[PDB]
Amino acid sequence: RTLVLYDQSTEPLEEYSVYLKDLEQRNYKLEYLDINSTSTTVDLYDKEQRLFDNIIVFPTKGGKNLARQIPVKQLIKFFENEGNILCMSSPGAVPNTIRLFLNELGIYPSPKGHVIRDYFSPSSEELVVSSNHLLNKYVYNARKSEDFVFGESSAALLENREQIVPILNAPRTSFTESKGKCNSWTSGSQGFLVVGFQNLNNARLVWIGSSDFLKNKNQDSNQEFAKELLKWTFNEKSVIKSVHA
Amino acid sequence: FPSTAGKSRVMIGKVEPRIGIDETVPTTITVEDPNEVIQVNFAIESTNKPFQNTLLIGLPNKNLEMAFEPEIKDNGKLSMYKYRIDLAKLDAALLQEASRSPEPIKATLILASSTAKPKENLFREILQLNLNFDVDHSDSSLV
Amino acid sequence: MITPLDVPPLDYFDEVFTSENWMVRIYQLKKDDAQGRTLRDVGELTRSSTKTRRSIKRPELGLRV
Ligand SMILES: *[C@@H]1O[C@H](CO)[C@@H](O)[C@H](O)[C@H]1NC(C)=O
Repeated sequence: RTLVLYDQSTEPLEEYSVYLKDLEQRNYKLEYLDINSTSTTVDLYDKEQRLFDNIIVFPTKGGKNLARQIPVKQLIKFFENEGNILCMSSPGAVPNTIRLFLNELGIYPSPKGHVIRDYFSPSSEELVVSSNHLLNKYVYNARKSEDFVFGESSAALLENREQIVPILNAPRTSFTESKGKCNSWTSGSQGFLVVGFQNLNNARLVWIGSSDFLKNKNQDSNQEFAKELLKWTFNEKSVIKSVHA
Repeated sequence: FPSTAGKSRVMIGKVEPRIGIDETVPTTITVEDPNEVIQVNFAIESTNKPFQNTLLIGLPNKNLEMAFEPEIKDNGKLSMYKYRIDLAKLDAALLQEASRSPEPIKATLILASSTAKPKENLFREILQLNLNFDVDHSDSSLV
Repeated sequence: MITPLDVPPLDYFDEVFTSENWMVRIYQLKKDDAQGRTLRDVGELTRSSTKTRRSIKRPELGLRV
């Protein structure tokens, strides 16, 4: 019922098991397709119906591979029909296909070279983000202060849509530092680090603005945020039903 | 010694220059001077050699800031920056949120050079201005 | 005389029926887009697809509430 569209070229799949396995602890039939090697095309529908109800797209430098497996129009068709999506795009792997899809959805990620730099931070090593920036209590409500880790992050701008669902936020002193001279993409708390989107058919997409988040090394800091993120992204955390009106 | 000037919308409104915080690289304070259409406020703050320099104007408690970048001149052995805020070119959601909620629009300044020792960079609220106008919501905000 | 260029496309309505002598024409309002974008942008995307702005530029939006 679930796909896993990874790319062994940039970030192998081995280092994404601690959460993937957890999915199989619950009821989740997982299928895998390494765009980097495979040449055939995936099959999303059975008889004008949905073969797969979830999708996952780990980091990928971009190219004809995922463009052929899942083009923008096919993604939008699979979304309009109730189907959940999870995307990630660090400043090293920004798949143009996913970027254009999101832009179609109001979420404007940052381009290749731009990286979120942020002084006044707990550790110089990486972008540690405090638990104070969480915005939605129906996605993950922090109990005690925790610090999430983003190695190479990438913010995103947002339109004012009723459908968009901010989840995290960048530190107020953080800016996107392009190597080439350009305007700073995001600046401060107007640049988002984790975003969600709920379709008008109650379908759900979630964009994580980094590749070092869902990894295995950072499990201890991120264990309790990532699980609830996946739950919400897969319509298993906050679903509402109306009866006998 | 940067002088940030909010030209005007109308009249002149006022400034509550409160800091009420710990000693985070404090230096001289802002001095206001109405001398032209632009009513300029001159401040002399420390760590005057930063790589990133911005002015955030808004309400941090609601995440509605706006970033302004200054223009640097090379007078020599000096540090002057002019932030030109136009009160009629400010984001709609900001004026309306300032009106709806009686919370002052705070203007914070950030200088940091990416390599200075921790606590050598400045993140201090150098101004806190207030307005009393007629902000209409018949075309309401996205907020 | 009418030429094909004189008539711009319809982005918000679908044609569901036209009589045999084109005397009565019945259109239907299409439901708002699921992704919550303007139907005009959907239209321009499907129609003028062969030539799109492949350059990346800050969209110059306003402050997110
Ligand atoms: C996939 O990546 C591997 C490197 O891990 C490489 O052997 C191969 O060239 C790539 N696939 C294609 C079709 O180039």
